Amino acid sequence: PQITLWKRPLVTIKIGGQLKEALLDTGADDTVIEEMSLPGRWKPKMIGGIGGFIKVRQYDQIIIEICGHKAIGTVLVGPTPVNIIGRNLLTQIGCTLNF
Amino acid sequence: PQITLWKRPLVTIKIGGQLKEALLDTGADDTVIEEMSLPGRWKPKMIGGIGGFIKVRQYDQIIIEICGHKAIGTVLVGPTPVNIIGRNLLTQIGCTLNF
Ligand SMILES: C[C@H]1Cc2cc(F)ccc2S(=O)(=O)N(C[C@@H](O)[C@H](Cc2ccccc2)NC(=O)OC(C)(C)C)C1
Repeated sequence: PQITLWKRPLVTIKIGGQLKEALLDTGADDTVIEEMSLPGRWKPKMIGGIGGFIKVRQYDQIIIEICGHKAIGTVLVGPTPVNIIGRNLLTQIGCTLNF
Repeated sequence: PQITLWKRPLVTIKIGGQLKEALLDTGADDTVIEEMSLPGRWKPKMIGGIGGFIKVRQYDQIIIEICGHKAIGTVLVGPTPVNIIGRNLLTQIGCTLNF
């Protein structure tokens, strides 16, 4: 598909057996999701942006589905104000910027 | 061009006759640049990011070139960690997400 930028590029994702709305975010290195349970080991991480840093839990090798496209990668879980799909997963679905 | 997301989508912009590096950011509603001098009057704006809020100065109808493409629009100036080109200008340059 081709997604315009007149409004926020929000999509439905499937993660940890749950459906969530998330922002396709080329400005995010990492994928960051609001509080939820994920299986497996995790380690703490600090991530920064506008307004400073938040502490998150880093889960590796998590399967996500974004627009019928399956991918695997690291997912950070924490007090993000919006669910964000970052570049680590956008690359896997073959997402590019075009102009 | 077609920009992949294996690396940060950093481009050169030109504003106030000076070249700067900025991030093409689909997750940003607005364009936010680090402290610099811009002409005219500014208005106050509050922007919310990952770690909270920053107060910025809103300048309207500013001439800015993004990856060689000419745009004229709103530029926010404040303590952002990186220069960000948001959807207000990505739409002016005809940028879309594609997969
Ligand atoms: C430079 C980036 C740093 C960063 C790096 C990551 F690995 C993950 C998230 C983030 S972020 O801090 O989240 N962000 C991505 C932005 O796309 C962000 C997404 C977002 C939107 C709404 C609330 C919280 C985060 N928009 C953003 O900061 O927008 C403004 C404040 C620039 C307008 C900026």
